[PDB]
Amino acid sequence: EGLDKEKINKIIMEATKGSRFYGNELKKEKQVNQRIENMMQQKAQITSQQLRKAQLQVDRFAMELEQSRNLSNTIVHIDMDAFYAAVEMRDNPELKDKPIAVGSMSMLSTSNYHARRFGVRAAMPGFIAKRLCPQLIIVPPNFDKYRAVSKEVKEILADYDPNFMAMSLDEAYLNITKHLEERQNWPEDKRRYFIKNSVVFGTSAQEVVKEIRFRIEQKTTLTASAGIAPNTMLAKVCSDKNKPNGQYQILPNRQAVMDFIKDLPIRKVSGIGKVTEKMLKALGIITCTELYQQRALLSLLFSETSWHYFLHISLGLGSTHLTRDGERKSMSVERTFSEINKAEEQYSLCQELCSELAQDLQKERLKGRTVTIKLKNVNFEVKTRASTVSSVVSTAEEIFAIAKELLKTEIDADFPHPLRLRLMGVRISSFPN
DNA sequence: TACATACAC
DNA sequence: TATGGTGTATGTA
Ligand SMILES: Nc1ccn([C@H]2C[C@H](O)[C@@H](COP(=O)(O)NP(=O)(O)OP(=O)(O)O)O2)c(=O)n1
Ligand SMILES: [Mg+2]
Ligand SMILES: [Mg+2]
Ligand SMILES: [Mg+2]
Repeated sequence: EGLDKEKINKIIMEATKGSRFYGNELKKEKQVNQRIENMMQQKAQITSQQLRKAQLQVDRFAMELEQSRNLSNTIVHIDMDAFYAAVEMRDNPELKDKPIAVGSMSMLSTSNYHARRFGVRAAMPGFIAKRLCPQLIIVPPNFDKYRAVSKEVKEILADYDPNFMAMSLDEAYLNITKHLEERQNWPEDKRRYFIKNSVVFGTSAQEVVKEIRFRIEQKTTLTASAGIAPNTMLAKVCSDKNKPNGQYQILPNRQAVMDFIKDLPIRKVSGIGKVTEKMLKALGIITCTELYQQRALLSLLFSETSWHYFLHISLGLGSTHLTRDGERKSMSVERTFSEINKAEEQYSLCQELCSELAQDLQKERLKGRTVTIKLKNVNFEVKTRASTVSSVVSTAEEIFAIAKELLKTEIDADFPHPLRLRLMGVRISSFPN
């Protein structure tokens, strides 16, 4: 079963239009459309002489990148399929051959592929999703299970790269280069696994990943998809290609890299989001070769780091070694609620959040100098207000002391109107080096 | 240092 | 009735 690609957007708009949420989404779209219009004003003021001057600067840098292109590493991205929903499907048979999503009626974490055919997706509210699919089954989340399932897969992955990078519970990057070296001359004993009556996997990168996905399915009863490529950026993209329950390899030769990139929409790259797509689209840029073609223009319209990034993407480049993410930069907590307008209640809720945050800091023995409150009113508009201090702070009292005054300032500023808020949050940052 | 925006899960 | 939460990067002032 399923729905129509056009029936869907009609039901969403019909369900969402008029809400305070939609009002804020319009306010954001206008703010983006204006930011596009400003970029187009600059494109008109760009001279053919400037374009030539930049083109010569870009290609000089592009040659520096191209000559340092590293194809000697083998990078695997593993990504669980419909992760949360797959777990709930695994442990309740009644949800076999049925559309489901994990979450509440207010919000969904994810949805299984059956339900995806109706247009129900991650980050969608349940009440909207039920309009799209009345038979939809919303099952409450069990994060503790998901963490436990994750732990099972992370244990398998550690055989192939002990320094693998877990991006989240369902997701990881592996550098299997060093494993492939050792494995080249392994006996069938060291790469044989029994079915839950046994099987052997080859010496190749494709085979190594078939073993990983198999061992995962055997240990957890859940499928994963995987991507294989000479860098992280490519690997991530490939893992999505034959999803669910499939692989893809970009072989480690320059030509194959380029063939894959040629007509690849830039959205699919990790870091190109909804906005960057819409901005670049207005410059006629959709695919990665179009992104290469316009590289000069981009070096005049965007900041150094952004066009440097776009160039890496346009040449099929990316990170080839996994850096153990070291010290953290911020710790935070925030919560949504039904409207709170009484000041005394807002101080109480601030104090609560500061306590929870101090508790989380205690766990990692951390102290910081910057305390930042986050306030979101009933029309979904967001303010952050910060304050940095000489001496590091950490206790619930110390953090609350600072956040109290920031919140006071904001209540005082709108006076005599009360703050009609729907979410508050507190963040700490500026830990010592 | 302060604030907003964009992005990822 | 209803649109969640944590963390990093970065552009600007
Ligand atoms: N916005 C989001 C995105 C994901 N998640 C959770 C639910 C997902 O199952 C899990 C992993 O994210 P994900 O890999 O992007 N999606 P999911 O594994 O469900 O489907 P696939 O597209 O990978 O098959 O994080 C969330 O709670 N909020
Ligand atoms: Mg996934
Ligand atoms: Mg994921
Ligand atoms: Mg993207």
